[PDB]
Amino acid sequence: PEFMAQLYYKKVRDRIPLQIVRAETELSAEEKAFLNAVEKGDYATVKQALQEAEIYYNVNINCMDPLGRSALLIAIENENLEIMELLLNHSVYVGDALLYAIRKEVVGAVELLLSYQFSEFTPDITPIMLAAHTNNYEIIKLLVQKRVTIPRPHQIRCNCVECVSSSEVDSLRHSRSRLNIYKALASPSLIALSSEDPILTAFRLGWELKELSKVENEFKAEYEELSQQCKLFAKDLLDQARSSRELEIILNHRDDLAKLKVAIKYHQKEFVAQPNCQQLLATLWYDGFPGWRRKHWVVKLLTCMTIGFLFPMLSIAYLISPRSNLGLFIKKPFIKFICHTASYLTFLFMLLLASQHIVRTDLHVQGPPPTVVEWMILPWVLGFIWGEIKEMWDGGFTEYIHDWWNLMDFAMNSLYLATISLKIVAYVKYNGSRPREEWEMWHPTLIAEALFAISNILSSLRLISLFTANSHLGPLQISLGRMLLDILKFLFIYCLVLLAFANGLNQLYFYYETRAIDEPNNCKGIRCEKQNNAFSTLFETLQSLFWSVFGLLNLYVTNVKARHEFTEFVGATMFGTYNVISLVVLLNMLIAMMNNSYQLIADHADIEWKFARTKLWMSYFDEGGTLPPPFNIISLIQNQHYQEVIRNLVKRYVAAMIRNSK
Amino acid sequence: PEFMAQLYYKKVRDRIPLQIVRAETELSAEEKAFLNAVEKGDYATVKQALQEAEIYYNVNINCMDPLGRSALLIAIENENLEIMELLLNHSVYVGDALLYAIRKEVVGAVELLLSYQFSEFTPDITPIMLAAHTNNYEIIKLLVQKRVTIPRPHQIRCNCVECVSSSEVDSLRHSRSRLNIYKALASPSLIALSSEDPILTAFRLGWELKELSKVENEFKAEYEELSQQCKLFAKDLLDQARSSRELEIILNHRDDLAKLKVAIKYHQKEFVAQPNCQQLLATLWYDGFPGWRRKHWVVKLLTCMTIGFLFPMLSIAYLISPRSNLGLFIKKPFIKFICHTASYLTFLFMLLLASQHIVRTDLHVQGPPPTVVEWMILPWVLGFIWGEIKEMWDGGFTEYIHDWWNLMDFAMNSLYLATISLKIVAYVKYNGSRPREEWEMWHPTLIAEALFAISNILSSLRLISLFTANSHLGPLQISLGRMLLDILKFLFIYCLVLLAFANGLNQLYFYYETRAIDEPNNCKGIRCEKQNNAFSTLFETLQSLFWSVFGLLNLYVTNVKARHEFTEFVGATMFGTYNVISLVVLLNMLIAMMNNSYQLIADHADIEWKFARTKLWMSYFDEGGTLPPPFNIISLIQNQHYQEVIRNLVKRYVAAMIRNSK
Ligand SMILES: CC(C)CCC[C@@H](C)[C@H]1CC[C@H]2[C@@H]3CC=C4C[C@@H](OC(=O)CCC(=O)O)CC[C@]4(C)[C@H]3CC[C@]12C
Ligand SMILES: CC(C)CCC[C@@H](C)[C@H]1CC[C@H]2[C@@H]3CC=C4C[C@@H](OC(=O)CCC(=O)O)CC[C@]4(C)[C@H]3CC[C@]12C
Ligand SMILES: CC(C)[C@@]12C[C@@H](OC(=O)CO)[C@@](C)(O1)[C@@H]1CC[C@@H](C)[C@H]1[C@@H]2OC(=O)/C=C/c1ccccc1
Ligand SMILES: CC(C)[C@@]12C[C@@H](OC(=O)CO)[C@@](C)(O1)[C@@H]1CC[C@@H](C)[C@H]1[C@@H]2OC(=O)/C=C/c1ccccc1
Ligand SMILES: [Zn+2]
Ligand SMILES: [Zn+2]
Repeated sequence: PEFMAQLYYKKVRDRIPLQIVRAETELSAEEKAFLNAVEKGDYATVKQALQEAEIYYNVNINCMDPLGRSALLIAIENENLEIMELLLNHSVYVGDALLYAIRKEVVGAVELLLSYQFSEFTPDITPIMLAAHTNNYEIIKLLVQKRVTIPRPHQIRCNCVECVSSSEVDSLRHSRSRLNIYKALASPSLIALSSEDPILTAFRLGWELKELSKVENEFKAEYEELSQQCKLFAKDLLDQARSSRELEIILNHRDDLAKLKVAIKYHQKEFVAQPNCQQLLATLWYDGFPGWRRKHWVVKLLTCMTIGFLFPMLSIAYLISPRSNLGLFIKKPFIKFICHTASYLTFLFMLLLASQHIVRTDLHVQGPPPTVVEWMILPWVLGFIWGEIKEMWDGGFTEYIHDWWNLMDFAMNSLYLATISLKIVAYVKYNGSRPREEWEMWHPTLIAEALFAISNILSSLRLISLFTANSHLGPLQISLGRMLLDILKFLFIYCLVLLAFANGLNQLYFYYETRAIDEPNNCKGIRCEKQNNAFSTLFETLQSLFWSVFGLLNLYVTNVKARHEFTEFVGATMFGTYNVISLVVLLNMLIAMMNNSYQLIADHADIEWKFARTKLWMSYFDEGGTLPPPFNIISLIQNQHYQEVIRNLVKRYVAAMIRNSK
Repeated sequence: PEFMAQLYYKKVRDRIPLQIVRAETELSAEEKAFLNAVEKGDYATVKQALQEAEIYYNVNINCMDPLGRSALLIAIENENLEIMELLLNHSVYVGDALLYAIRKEVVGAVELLLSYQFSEFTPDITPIMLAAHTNNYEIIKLLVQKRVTIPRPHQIRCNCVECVSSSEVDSLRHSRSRLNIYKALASPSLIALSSEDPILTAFRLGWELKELSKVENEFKAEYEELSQQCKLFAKDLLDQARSSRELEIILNHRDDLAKLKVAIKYHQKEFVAQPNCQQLLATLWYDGFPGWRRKHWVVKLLTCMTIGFLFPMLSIAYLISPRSNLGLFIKKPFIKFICHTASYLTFLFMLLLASQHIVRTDLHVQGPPPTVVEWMILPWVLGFIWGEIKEMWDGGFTEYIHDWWNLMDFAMNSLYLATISLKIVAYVKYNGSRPREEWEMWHPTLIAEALFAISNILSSLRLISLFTANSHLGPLQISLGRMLLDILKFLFIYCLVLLAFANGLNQLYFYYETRAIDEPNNCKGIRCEKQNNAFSTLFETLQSLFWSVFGLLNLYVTNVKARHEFTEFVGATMFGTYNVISLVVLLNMLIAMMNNSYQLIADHADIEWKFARTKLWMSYFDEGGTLPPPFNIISLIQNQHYQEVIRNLVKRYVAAMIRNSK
């Protein structure tokens, strides 16, 4: 019989003889009696046993069970306060007994041990850290009353001698100690009890823990859980506000919604999207419309279009006399938003009018003067450039870059400046009226028109950022922008496959490159009626494979004039393999990946959209940037009140979490 | 070492010194003894302590624990009735102790406190409101027996001085109080106990709470949960009916299925789809077919086709003598449905015959007389118009608009009237027989034919509303109609992207617009053999991008006669970016969004379909609208019985929920 040998033992028949491999020194019969007495609760028996153990040495006071728990730990686990006290009086080893009492979360034993080998706890654990890991307000309060400390963690990217030495001598212990310290600090009970500003402490700690999660590639999930715990603590403190006065004291605290800007800076999405914060925000947003929420959608539409049609009137009123019954009407955030959206929509309307023929120049004049539509477009372009440079001046490139729409605006304005410069060059370097079919490939007028059309696409696509303000379009934009990332990752794999097959196809077909004269209509490439030279060059092959993704590459492009049937079959099979790999493997990768990411989105989409809409709204609360283009180019008592409100909220939160335990 | 400073404290080294930041005034040692005695249960100790506290002032009767719970609250939490009574006799502060007793849900303590700082409850909470939030029948009954009140909530869109003042002084408190009142009113135990009509109260309250959820944009989920709680209460009351007499007493109550029409009006889908309600409905529906359920599908098919083939016979019998053995056969809802479906199918068959050549006119006569097929079509068209105007007359535009199929019928009838009017105009304004290739672009005959073909599409698509009557097609229609909404939202984003890229492409290519004479077959646009001028105008560009979505736009359209290689590459790259953005980004948005919405559908699809089928069935229970086109154009004891049935159902429901607690 063929047996499975060397399963449990190295020795080289039909049975597995089981013995205790790691045998450990057992206790005496009287020691076992001592531990049985301390487990059972026989106070007199334990008293007699250790009283006689005091006389001689035959009995051990610090006798340790095979499971590692001495008599004191069994007394702790059974909450035998009297046996605990009797053991402590007679000098039982009291190492790490406080930690077991704290983890059991019994206040009496913790008080008793606070008033006077193998461990279940890593050596770095202290009583305050372990109590904070249990989030027990009573025990944490007991330990903080007898003034304790928690070691201060270093910066994430620290290079001091301590850090470089601990992480090189013992990396596992150093990482564990760091995580334990952060678990203690991120404790809602410890923040509530011992933080001067619990809400700011939760903000900063959640931020730093998210950053650690990024940096500490392993142990990422624990740091993410700690960050979420801090965020939920801050949001649950905000949940405890009972009046609008408390909420405005919290949100306006600075150390006009200062604490809310701090929350937006730290990406405290849950805190910001808290319903009372959002209700206060919507009250500030609809300043001129107290009854906006209770209006009918037709009334809303007529009011919005009325304010939009009058944005030049409101802007001119603000310019002429800002402090007037009409000057400061555009100072309202919602009116300001309507006026800015109207200004931008008129800009896009003029962009549309540019390509029409309402007023038009001859298409055969090289370097023409600007059209009156282009003349009217220019003030908006200058206003957008001025607004973006003002934004970067007021925010720094570190905040300018953080916005993707801001980079898109940068590209838009760069293309518009290039269009103006190319139009100037064409105007001052060409005088005649050469027919357009005679113009060179890189004529500045042709390049100016191309750049202007790209600018038009970008400007019109800039409207998707206004979706955030809508209850229905906002979450859609959040989901779309969040799956753009897996689109990018799939784009990486797709471009690698594309480049591989372009290499192969071009290596095959680059011999049969025909000259453009030899083609039917003197047309070379795949943008002809008769597609030809699809894989003759690398750039063309890349275009051909891209367009094959959409079925716009015909099959006859895989055929050569020489009619080399083996080469034409190998090219057709490379093309077919590319079509299989891309169209029905990687595209379905994209579909499945999008479905997964979209489920993960739809879980949190409401909070994400509310945070984005709060950012959008806050962008209109400030005085700077009131006028839309083209018109933009022409203390101690506060801390006392915050501390009282925080006192009340911490009390309410502590009571709430204590009840939620029960 | 770089430390993370200012984590817990503002002060600007390697340790975090933890102190109690919000220190609160502790109690005396004797006060702590008093609270320890009241927690422990030492009746004699507490009695002695407060008896001696009566003499001097050294002890405080109203001593309050750091956790905010005084001695009375600890007695309540431990259900110490005797200590509670002794404390109440000696004048302990009794503020908000009833609320803690109610939340603990102990009847003895509530009775004791009903017979004689920091709070865990918001100040607006009253005993009856809190008891209703706990849904405890015993406690609610105790509090209602001692006559109490709940403040009456205002209308959703209220503008009185009270509302405008409370919401401006304290919006958070006002919103909280409104939600608390609605949480109390939506309590199944309070509705069962104190509502004259529990089922109608649940209907109205669920409706109003859904409307509040709509209006109160924040706190939407709480109002939605309250609405669902009301709906489930009504459905669970209906679940308690044990005989068909009780069910017919409930459903026919009016204050012929009056309560069921009220349930349909309030969108009480769960109540309507309750199996016994549906069984009664199916009994009323198959009036002429008692054994319909137990028949074989072939027998059903033969019977249905027999009744359908005889719809003119049944309609004429109803016309000649409505009160006869054959006149009132079409008065049965299922027979009526079969006859209406047959009438409409014959109408669609004649619409199909219209485009055939069984009988046909010369295609070169402008303004021809109607074909005999069109002559036969006319009575159905008149009947449909008459039926829709009768429906709007009997239902008001407010109910007419609520149906989407009703708007589709409006469009159908408008197009049919336009077709008749255009045919009349062509007949009375053209006499000759001009060849059809000579006709003008806007010839009334051509427009009449176009409108008639659109009407044919709409009429044939109107059959999808009959899917509701089928067990398999009905849920499919429900799912399809529910994902049409995310289709619409994606249509918004898609049209924005479409317009952006159409702007760019037209701005690029509008210079190279060739004249239609210069094209191969004198054909301009993308509906030619040689597609050309794809992006020459804005409307054409919009069509070209739309058709590129389906691959019907060829690539050579991105090429100009002038052979401007940079412009042709920029156009091809705009076209490629549009194809990437739309075809493999937004379409996959649609796929993932549809999958999510379809999961949410499939959860409730059965209830949704049963509600829709009940509406369809109820549309055939009424005498008005018996004849299908073209033939349609030629009390106190009841309340007593309802109250007895409601008494029995409320008793059964109360017992059921009490047991479900255990
Ligand atoms: C999509 C095609 C047909 C091009 C149409 C372009 C514009 C006419 C549309 C596209 C996106 C729309 C915007 C989408 C988002 C909104 C939200 C809308 O209502 C709100 O919810 C904001 C007010 C609030 O926060 O209460 C105000 C208008 C606005 C900017 C819309 C204005 C009209 C816009 C610019
Ligand atoms: C799909 C193509 C081939 C065109 C065929 C058109 C009609 C012949 C079909 C399409 C939808 C069918 C309807 C789909 C729904 C039903 C349910 C069917 O059986 C039922 O469940 C209703 C009776 C009941 O409630 O018990 C009765 C016929 C009817 C109207 C069908 C009649 C035949 C219809 C009109
Ligand atoms: C959109 C634009 C950036 C494109 C579109 C081409 O334009 C043309 O070929 C006409 O000249 C061009 C020049 O630039 C490149 C040639 C090779 C490939 C990288 C193409 C680029 O395409 C993608 O980067 C991504 C494509 C994709 C995404 C998802 C699913 C399937 C495909
Ligand atoms: C269907 C009909 C309403 C269309 C179809 C066009 O007809 C033609 O172009 C021939 O003349 C036309 C005239 O009217 C419009 C031109 C531009 C675009 C809005 C088209 C419309 O199309 C959609 O509204 C939506 C399209 C879509 C939806 C989902 C996924 C992908 C695309
Ligand atoms: Zn064997
Ligand atoms: Zn360091």
